[PDB]
Amino acid sequence: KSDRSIHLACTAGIFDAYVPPEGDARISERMKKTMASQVSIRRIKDYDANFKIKDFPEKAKDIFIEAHLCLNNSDHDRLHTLVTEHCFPDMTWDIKYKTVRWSFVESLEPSHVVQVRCSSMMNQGNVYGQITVRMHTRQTLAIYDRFGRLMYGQEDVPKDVLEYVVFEKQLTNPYGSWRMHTKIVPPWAPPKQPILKTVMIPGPQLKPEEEYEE
Amino acid sequence: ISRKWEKKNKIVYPPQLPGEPRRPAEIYHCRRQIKYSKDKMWYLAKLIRGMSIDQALAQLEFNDKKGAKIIKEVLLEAQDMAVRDHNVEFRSNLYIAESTSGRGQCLKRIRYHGRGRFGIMEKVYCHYFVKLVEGPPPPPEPPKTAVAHAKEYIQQLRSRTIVHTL
Amino acid sequence: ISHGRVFRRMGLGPESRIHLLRNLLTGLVRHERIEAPWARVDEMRGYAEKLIDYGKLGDTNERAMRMADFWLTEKDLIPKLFQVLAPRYKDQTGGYTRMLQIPNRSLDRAKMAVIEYKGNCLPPLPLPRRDSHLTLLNQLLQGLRQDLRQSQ
Amino acid sequence: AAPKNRRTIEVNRCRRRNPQKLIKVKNNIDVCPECGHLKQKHVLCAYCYEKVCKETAEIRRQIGKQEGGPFKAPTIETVVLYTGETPSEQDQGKRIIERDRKRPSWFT
Amino acid sequence: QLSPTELTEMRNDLFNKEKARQLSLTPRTEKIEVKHVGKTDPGTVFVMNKNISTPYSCAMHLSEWYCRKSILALVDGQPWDMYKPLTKSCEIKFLTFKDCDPGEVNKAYWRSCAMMMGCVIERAFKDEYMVNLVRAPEVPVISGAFCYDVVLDSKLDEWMPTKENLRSFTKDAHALIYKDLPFETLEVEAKVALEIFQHSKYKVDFIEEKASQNPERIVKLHRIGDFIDVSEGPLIPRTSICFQYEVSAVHNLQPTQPSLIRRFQGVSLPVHLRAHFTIWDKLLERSRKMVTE
Ligand SMILES: [Zn+2]
Repeated sequence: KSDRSIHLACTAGIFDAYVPPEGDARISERMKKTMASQVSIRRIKDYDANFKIKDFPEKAKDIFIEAHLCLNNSDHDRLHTLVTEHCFPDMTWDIKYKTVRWSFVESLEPSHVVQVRCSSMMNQGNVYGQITVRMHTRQTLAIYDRFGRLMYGQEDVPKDVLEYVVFEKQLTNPYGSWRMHTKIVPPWAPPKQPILKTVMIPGPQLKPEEEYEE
Repeated sequence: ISRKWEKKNKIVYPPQLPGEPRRPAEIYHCRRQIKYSKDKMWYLAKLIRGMSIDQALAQLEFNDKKGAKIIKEVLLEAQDMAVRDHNVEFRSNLYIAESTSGRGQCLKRIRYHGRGRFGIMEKVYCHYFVKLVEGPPPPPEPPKTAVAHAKEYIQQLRSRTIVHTL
Repeated sequence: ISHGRVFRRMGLGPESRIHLLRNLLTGLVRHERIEAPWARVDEMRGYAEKLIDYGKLGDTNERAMRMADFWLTEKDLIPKLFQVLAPRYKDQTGGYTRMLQIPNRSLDRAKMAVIEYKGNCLPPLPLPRRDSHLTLLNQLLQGLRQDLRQSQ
Repeated sequence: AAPKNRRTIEVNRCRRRNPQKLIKVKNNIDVCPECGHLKQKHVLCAYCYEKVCKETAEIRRQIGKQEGGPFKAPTIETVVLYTGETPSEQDQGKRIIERDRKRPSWFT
Repeated sequence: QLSPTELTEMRNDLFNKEKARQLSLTPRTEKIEVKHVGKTDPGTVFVMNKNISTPYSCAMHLSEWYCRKSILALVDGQPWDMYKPLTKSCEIKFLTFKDCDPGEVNKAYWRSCAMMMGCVIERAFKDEYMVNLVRAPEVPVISGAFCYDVVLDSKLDEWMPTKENLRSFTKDAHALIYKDLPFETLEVEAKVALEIFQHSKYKVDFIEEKASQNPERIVKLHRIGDFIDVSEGPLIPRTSICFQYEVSAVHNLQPTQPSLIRRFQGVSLPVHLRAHFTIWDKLLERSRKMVTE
């Protein structure tokens, strides 16, 4: 029952997550969702009156590109600087003993600020703001083994990608910044590129007294 | 103490050029502080040196030793970490490169003898070290042939020089 | 030198060997399938064949009654022997038991053996079965046997 | 009688790594095909025998439950019946032992 | 007229070009789902590469026991080679020599031994003399000797082989067994099959009949090293599966005109079913006896 409590700089959820509209990638209530977005916008503006939504998306793509370059060169300090504590471990622990070759080629269309949401005051005296941004870019990816053998992707071939990246800033923090919190992938998303190796999924392991049922 | 076997298991390599051999996978595993003698554990390791993973599992399953059971568990979980984390394709595509027993940290107990005499028991412990390499097991070295013996003798005879002169 | 010695030196003596084999035989008659060390199972297998011979000799015979009285220590198996087992093997001549090797005891690594009376109601043991007649060598030998039948 | 001198590690290695002291490789290991598990050619399969042992143990437990006490071994033969079948006309005067499971495929 | 070395080299070139054409027809990796429905290790799901992975690859995923004992594969109930690529999601079942009904495995072994004999024939006779290969008749297992029909030279209509010649055939076949070549399989169009075997009228007729019975006119070619032949079905993975081999007898068929057909008969037994010396001798004598289809 010590008076020192854990001082978190982020949350681990999305406040009213943007549900993906069907056919957004296939094609090359609005007033209510808009009005909620700008209610959250005047909350960010009140906590910091120097924020521009029209100026966000270039900073968002900058944060994304530099975070993935820090992922390329294993710069965990700058990755902490640009990436929230909820997004860091599911960024790094699947690549902890692997080599990742990532690059940014171009953007097909400019990124779009598509959702803005805010927290309540009660969150331990802290108020957080999240902004969801559509990105649709062309990237390259080549993840290597512990031994240097190739596992995923191709070295030179670029491919299209569409993500719903959600950034979060702690507004009450005097030194808070906009960092990547997560990314929504749609449930209707196209299936990912197949892996380069073969996988055996085992069946049930049967005790002697048990009989296999189909 | 030292845990360089685990650090060997977590060493990492640079990416591979597309015009060189595949550099087959290497998996390091060990069990520490096994209540068993390192000599008998050496006998079991020397039994399973150089075999395939399935062959080693068969021999350890049908051996009659507590160390055989322990090494079978170690090999099973080493194969599990092999095709779970080190990107080994087939779970049967492994062989034992290194199989070693080491001395553990033992304890001293008193052994009461006759008269007023005593001895010092050792509660002996041991480690087991294993290394798994992806690939078929390497072929055993063939025995030397009479042709090879004759060639070696003739090489010695032709390598003879006149000693202690110009 | 142990030339022509057909019996094993078991237990604490000859009396203890007989008592051990009697306990194993009583267990075999009660449960119809027991497991025990291999040597004891072999000796008690021989005694079980001879016990079924006495049971087929029958309950009205005083010698067979005395033999069953000695070799069955629980006294309910004597009706079970004389009116279950001998009626079961009345048709058969002398192959009353089945002995198979089961691998090793998990404590002292002892060579184990399961022994059952034939017939039973228990689930059958995973018996060693010969190769099917549809295998390659078996079809070649069947063709050979056919050709010899046509020849002679 | 005591050792006159200490035996060296070379002599000790020769003695302890003589090929008689080494563990011989077993050749009589084959896949039991009813379950795909390793067995020895002269030995019953451990997995199948273990299955048979647990089913037999449950049979004997039900026999004891019907039996109710020692020194009451029956005069009649016994059969085992599972769920979903009637006693056959050859199993008339035999003690029926009921089991609350489907009849295993390896049991006829 | 081309030399036999040139004919072999061009046939291997055509085989490799067609195989590369199929591998280019499947350029990108694609994941298929194979459900092992065998009695042992039941209901096991494999994620394999389309037109690249093999039943041998599935067995290597499972254990080396399946690799060493599995001879044929049931893919959706049809017999499949161990080294033949899988083309679709299916169910697999490995077949050994010692099953309840090993008849398909026996047929595959029998065809493989006949094809190896024909290779030994073709690379055994002399260059001044001509060798033409007719077919390997699908003779049943119970007959006792695998048979292979050869047209030999007009200068050799009168020549009968001797025991040393038969032992030389056996030694060449054992050299193949030692060499341990995999049985490469290719499902190929009839036009490419005719282009491969265009300098053999009997092979042309064989390919034409296979393309007639099959509506899409695809036939099966098999290769051990350099020798290519048209097969009647699935084959065993490797020549090292054969342990005991013998070229027992050579006979001449009844119609001498228009050409002399010579039936070469041998007998074999694999490693998993090797017989004793005396049993093998009796099988040798029955294989030396005539076999009619
Ligand atoms: Zn089994």
